[PDB]
Amino acid sequence: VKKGFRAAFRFQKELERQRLLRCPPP
Amino acid sequence: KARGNEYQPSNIKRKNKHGWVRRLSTPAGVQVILRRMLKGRKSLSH
Amino acid sequence: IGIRLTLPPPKVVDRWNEKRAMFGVYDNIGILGNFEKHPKELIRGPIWLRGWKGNELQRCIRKRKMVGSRMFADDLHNLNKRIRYLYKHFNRHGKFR
Amino acid sequence: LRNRVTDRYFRIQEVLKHARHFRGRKNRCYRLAVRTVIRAF
Amino acid sequence: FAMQHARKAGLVIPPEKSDRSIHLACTAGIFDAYVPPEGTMASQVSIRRIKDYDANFKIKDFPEKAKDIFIEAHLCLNNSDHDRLHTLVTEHCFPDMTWDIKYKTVRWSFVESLEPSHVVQVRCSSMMNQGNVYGQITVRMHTRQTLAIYDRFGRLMYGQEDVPKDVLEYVVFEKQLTNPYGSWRMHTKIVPPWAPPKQPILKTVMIPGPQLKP
Amino acid sequence: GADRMSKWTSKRGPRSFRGRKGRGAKGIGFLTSGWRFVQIKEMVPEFVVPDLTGFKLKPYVSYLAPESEETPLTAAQLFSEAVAPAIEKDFKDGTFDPDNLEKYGFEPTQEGKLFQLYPRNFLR
Amino acid sequence: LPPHYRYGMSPPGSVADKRKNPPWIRRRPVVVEPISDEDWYLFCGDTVEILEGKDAGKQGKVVQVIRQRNWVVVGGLNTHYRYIGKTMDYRGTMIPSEAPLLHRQVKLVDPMDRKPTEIEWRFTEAGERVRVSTRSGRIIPKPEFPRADGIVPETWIDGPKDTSVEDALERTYVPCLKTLQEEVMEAMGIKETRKYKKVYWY
Amino acid sequence: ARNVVYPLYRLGGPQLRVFRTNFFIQLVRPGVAQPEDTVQFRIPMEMTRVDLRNYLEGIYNVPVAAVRTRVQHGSNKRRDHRNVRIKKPDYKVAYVQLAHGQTFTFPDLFPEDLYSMLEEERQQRQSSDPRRGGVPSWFGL
Amino acid sequence: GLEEFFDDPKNWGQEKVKSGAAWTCQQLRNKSNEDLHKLWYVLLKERNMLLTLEQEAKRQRLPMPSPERLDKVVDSMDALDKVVQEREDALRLLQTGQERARPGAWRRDIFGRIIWHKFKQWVIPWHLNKRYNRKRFFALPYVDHFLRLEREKRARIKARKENLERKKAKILLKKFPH
RNA sequence: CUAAACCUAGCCCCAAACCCACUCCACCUUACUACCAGACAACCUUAGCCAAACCAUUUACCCAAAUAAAGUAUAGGCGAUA
RNA sequence: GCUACCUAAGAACAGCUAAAAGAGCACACCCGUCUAUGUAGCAAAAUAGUGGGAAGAUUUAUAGGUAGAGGCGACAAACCUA
RNA sequence: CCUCCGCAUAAGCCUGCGUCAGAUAACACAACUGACAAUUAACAGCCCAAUAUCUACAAUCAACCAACAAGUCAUUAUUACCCUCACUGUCAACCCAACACAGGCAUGCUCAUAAGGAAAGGUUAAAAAAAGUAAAAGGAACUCGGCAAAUCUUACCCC
Ligand SMILES: [Mg+2]
Ligand SMILES: [Mg+2]
Ligand SMILES: [Mg+2]
Ligand SMILES: [Mg+2]
Ligand SMILES: [Mg+2]
Ligand SMILES: [Mg+2]
Ligand SMILES: [Mg+2]
Ligand SMILES: [Mg+2]
Ligand SMILES: [Mg+2]
Ligand SMILES: [Mg+2]
Ligand SMILES: [Mg+2]
Ligand SMILES: [Mg+2]
Ligand SMILES: [Mg+2]
Ligand SMILES: [Mg+2]
Ligand SMILES: [Mg+2]
Ligand SMILES: [Mg+2]
Ligand SMILES: [Mg+2]
Ligand SMILES: [Mg+2]
Ligand SMILES: [Mg+2]
Ligand SMILES: [Mg+2]
Repeated sequence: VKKGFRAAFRFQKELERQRLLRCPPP
Repeated sequence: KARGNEYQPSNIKRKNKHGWVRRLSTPAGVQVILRRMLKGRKSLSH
Repeated sequence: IGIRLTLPPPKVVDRWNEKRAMFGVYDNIGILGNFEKHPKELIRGPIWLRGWKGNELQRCIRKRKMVGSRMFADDLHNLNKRIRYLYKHFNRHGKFR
Repeated sequence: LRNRVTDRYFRIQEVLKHARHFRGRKNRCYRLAVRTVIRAF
Repeated sequence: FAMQHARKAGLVIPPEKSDRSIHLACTAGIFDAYVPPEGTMASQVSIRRIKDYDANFKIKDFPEKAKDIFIEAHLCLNNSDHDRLHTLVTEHCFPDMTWDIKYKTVRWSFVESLEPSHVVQVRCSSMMNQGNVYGQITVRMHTRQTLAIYDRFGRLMYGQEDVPKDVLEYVVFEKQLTNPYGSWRMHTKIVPPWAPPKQPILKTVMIPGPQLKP
Repeated sequence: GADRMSKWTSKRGPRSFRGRKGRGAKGIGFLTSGWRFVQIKEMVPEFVVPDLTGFKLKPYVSYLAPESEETPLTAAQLFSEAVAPAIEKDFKDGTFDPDNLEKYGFEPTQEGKLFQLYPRNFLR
Repeated sequence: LPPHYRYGMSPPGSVADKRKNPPWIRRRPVVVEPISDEDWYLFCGDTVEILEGKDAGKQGKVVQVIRQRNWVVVGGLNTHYRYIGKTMDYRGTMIPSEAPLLHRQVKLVDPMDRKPTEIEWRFTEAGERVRVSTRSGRIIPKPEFPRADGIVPETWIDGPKDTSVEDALERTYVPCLKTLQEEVMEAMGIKETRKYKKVYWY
Repeated sequence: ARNVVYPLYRLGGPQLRVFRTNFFIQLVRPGVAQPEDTVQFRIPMEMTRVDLRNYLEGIYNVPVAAVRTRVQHGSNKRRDHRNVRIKKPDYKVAYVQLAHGQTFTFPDLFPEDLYSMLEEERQQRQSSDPRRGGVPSWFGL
Repeated sequence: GLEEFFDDPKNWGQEKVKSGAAWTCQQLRNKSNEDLHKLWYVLLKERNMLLTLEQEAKRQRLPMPSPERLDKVVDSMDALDKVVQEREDALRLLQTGQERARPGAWRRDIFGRIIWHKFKQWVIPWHLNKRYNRKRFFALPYVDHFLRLEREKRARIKARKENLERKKAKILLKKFPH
């Protein structure tokens, strides 16, 4: 694994964004 | 006429040309062995 | 892909330990310690650099002259090729001539 | 390796984000879009 | 075919011998089944034998907790809480209860109890069960409940939630006496033949006959 | 071409190597007079086999036997218990000296004995 | 065995263990707390208590113990469920399967008090090894255990291939100082007049 | 004995004698059918016939008529996951021709609870009737 | 004659055969000299019997009844060998004063590596023959340079492992408070 | 779906410390092969690429305290360079 | 260990003419004249046919020797592991 | 229906289509994986105690004749000389050519085989294309050239 966690943080924000668009709550 | 068939295997010739006793007898051949355990090969000779 | 899907574990940063609390101490031993010692002999490191700066060439020539007799044959051989390639490089290659 | 870009994923995605409507392999791959994205701009 | 294939395949092994032994919490099967009618000394010994292992033990109050464990264990099947059900139900009773309900939910409500649950007999194990003993109790139960099982897609397999119907069962409980943490848990059912069959299923089915080769 | 990892063996060579190599078998005789081999009983081993009658020992040991702490013998242990009593018997009763040490038993010179000790001739 | 070998539930050599750990697999190691036998105070069969994790606040007897990964096996405590029957057509009968527990997770118990108590590692002046408890001192004896070598030392019968205790312990040795090969010779009564001649060694 | 040096015998010398031999012999069942007298033995590669003859004659006290020697090559074709050659140990074989009329023949060796609760658990199991329709057979209703 | 190569027929077809404990080296010292000489041939006949079952078990593609019955005679026989050689080597040190019962000497081969070259078994002296003179028990001046090379590698291997266990000691010292 | 992801194995530089050899058998004949009459033995400048815009004199590569004197005395198709 | 040449001891060469042959025809065998095919091909030089030699300066197995500032060479500036 | 192939020795590889189970051009022949079995010496390798000494006269059916390239074989006197036949190779559809390669490969017998093999996966029967068969009349007018094919044919030049 390459060092760093800032990129992985903003990626989780992109993951949950896609999960929101895929299966949004009511 | 057709190449690839150069290697005509002969065990008595192999152990005479590239033999343990030959490389140890000649001073030049000694360099082949102790340069090899330096690398760490299992079969130091053939 | 280069990124990682899952996050890494949160690395705990101990800002108060033996090293960081006692960091920077005994650097001014000469200024207010009646100059009994210099701060250059304090640092722990190789013998070819204890309070001294040098480029790639300077550190190499200081190494072989000081500890080169103790260095390995392979490491010493790579050292001679290094300075020889870097001697000609700084002298012949580059701008400003 | 000591210093490596971690957000290469994002700086190309913003390029492809504008180039989603392109046809063929342009919207999918990167370098095909780089030639067309600046030309389209 | 397991031993024969091991011979032909060549996966020879020695007998697995180790100081460790697999400790169980329930005996498989039963010791004596109460043959019901068409509608003793050994019981009192088995009752007071349970008292020798746990002096604070009653019989008159057992049918109460039996029905209490009954309705709450089935309410756990509705909620699908496997953790509570495991401590309340034996390991022999779990697969026969919880296997077929996979890929489907279940609904089970308790209306009332027409007759009171009554102990039928009490049986007990011998000492030659892994140096342990296990007792068993049988209790008849005549109540009225509703049942409505819905499949993966939420359509009723059979039964209706609104109508209850009378039912008779002879529940079997058992408990581990060697340890003290053992508790009474549902084990098996006698399912006698003379009793009538339950309601059929609204759906129709077939069977494939003997596939006759050429 | 040929392999180096495989152990050298008689099988790989020609007729000469197939005959001269040998698979570790020890010598039994010599070969002269038109390849006429000649063994000798003096070189052939002779297994020394005792009688088993009146033999009550058995190969396996019962667990009822108690444990015994390890006491590996040595030169000091053997001499102080076996030959030492002979010393005090002669020291306290008669006279002796370094000469006539064969009375107690000693190895002055090995040549002249059948079973050599260093270099040992026997085996095991 | 290979380096960085993982000791699971089943022992080495078992079919389940070589399946889970073939020769080619190279998984991460485990950084277990180094505990030497000087400080180790947990043997099999002892009564031990648990107070956290799954099924916390109860007590059970140790079934076995493995010294490599510092795991304890308690019977009927911290038990999940698994099937063992054939999965082809039968569903598989359920059974309770035990789980490991770390040495720090588990705490020994006094037999008289039957409560979780700390442990101290002291010597009795009469010897040789003893385990003692915390603030209110009680000498904890060792539990006892059928070793794998002999299942019953007391209920043992001397078979035909087993020698009697008398024949085993009785001694007939004589410090004769004489060579082994020579001692056998006079026992046979055989003769040999030829002497071994000198030979060179280099 | 294997991996042990023997004494040199020159003319007029002592006789070689073994007291604690190290070789171990394998009486085995053969693959091909040999006659009734012939028996097979698998042994290390250092032994020969003359010492194996005195071996069987002395220790086991059986008369031996003759014996042949044979060597077999362990197949080195097997390869581990690292593609390294895996060789089986070679072994010497000896077909002993026994004495006048012993007529030896290899005898047969093997001619003839948790599983208790598991087996009975599978017979008390009831095959799901197709008329049931995959419904759980537990409930009364 | 040959039935002793197999156990009793009562044990044939049995899944677990009875077997006692193995021999202890201490009590083997306690026995006389002719006793263990007889016991060696007893364990020999026994060991051949157990190993006959091993090959026949692998041939029939089945396991043996008692696997640890095999090594019970193996660890008894070497222990018997341990007790024997413990008697003669103590005798050799008492009488002569040597440890190995095979003459040798530290010698430098052509590769410069010092090894305990054990003396071989010969009949004629070393100065008359021609084979032993070809072994060339000495190294040449150019070999000492190569001796330095593997000496460095031996230091590299030590420095790698010693630095490894140091880095190991650091990581759990970080994890565990101790 | 094919795939993707991980965090370890261990490695690199340092400092300190000088370092290695079954003692069951075999292993210089054809190494890993139990056993026979040979007179068979090492001591030698490194060179060249390259730089000098060619190339031919020449072009540091350590051998014994860090620094400083000092890039000084000096050498050199008195040129590069040393 | 291919090939160029050499060294020790060997092997092969049917049959028909001439009945002497570095003779003529022609198998095994050796070489590769000419044509086609193939060209990632069966093949890092082959297949089919037609051809030169085939008792000799012939062909060939086995073992040894000649090693690059060189060797070998019935000089093609050939051959010396594609 | 083919067989210019086959059998075996030497050389070479080393268990490489024997038994059992398994999965994986067709693989259920397995030549793939795991286990079991195996090739038994007379055949052939593995040799000779020393000193001194002898040894002009080919082979070719070896006789006549006939030569030249001048040739492949022998013992003797003395001393010493008790015992004995062990050890090793023995398989295969196999070797060198990156392959199950139309190639390379010595020796004895068979000269069409008592041995060993299968050119076609099935269909339709287009061109172009490769290897052959037959051809009216002409017979090199094609072509740099009778290249190729067919047939069985002469004479003259350069080197
Ligand atoms: Mg090649
Ligand atoms: Mg050749
Ligand atoms: Mg190779
Ligand atoms: Mg043989
Ligand atoms: Mg001819
Ligand atoms: Mg001619
Ligand atoms: Mg001709
Ligand atoms: Mg030529
Ligand atoms: Mg020319
Ligand atoms: Mg030219
Ligand atoms: Mg013969
Ligand atoms: Mg054969
Ligand atoms: Mg050829
Ligand atoms: Mg045929
Ligand atoms: Mg076709
Ligand atoms: Mg025409
Ligand atoms: Mg014309
Ligand atoms: Mg024209
Ligand atoms: Mg024309
Ligand atoms: Mg033509």
